[PDB]
Amino acid sequence: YDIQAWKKQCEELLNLIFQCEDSEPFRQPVDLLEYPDYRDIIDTPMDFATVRETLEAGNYESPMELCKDVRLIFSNSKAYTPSKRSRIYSMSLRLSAFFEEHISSVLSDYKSALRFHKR
Ligand SMILES: C[C@H](O)c1cnn(C2CCCC2)c1
Repeated sequence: YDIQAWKKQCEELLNLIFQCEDSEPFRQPVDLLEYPDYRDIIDTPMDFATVRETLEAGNYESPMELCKDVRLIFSNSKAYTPSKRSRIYSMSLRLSAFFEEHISSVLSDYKSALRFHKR
């Protein structure tokens, strides 16, 4: 029932994501010199360094907010992909599966702790 435990759990999960080779295209903001029309398709760019910085700055109130930003990394990749003949979207799908598998208990424990706090 520790209401703050999610933060270190998210830091550790981000460390695992950064070691994973599948995170390579998503570790830093998309380079507009490489993808000049990126902002014509994507309204809100997101990447794992921005998520980590937001977490470390104390600018996430809950793991649900962090989840929403990580999911935006994957939705942006899906929206920008021209087709399955894209290694980057395929990497996003595997990385998304890995993230969802690990974030499930973080969200459940946090929501349970908050329900206990407000009992
Ligand atoms: C074409 C490819 O599927 C794709 C999707 N999004 N992107 C961005 C995010 C990662 C670096 C560039 C490339």
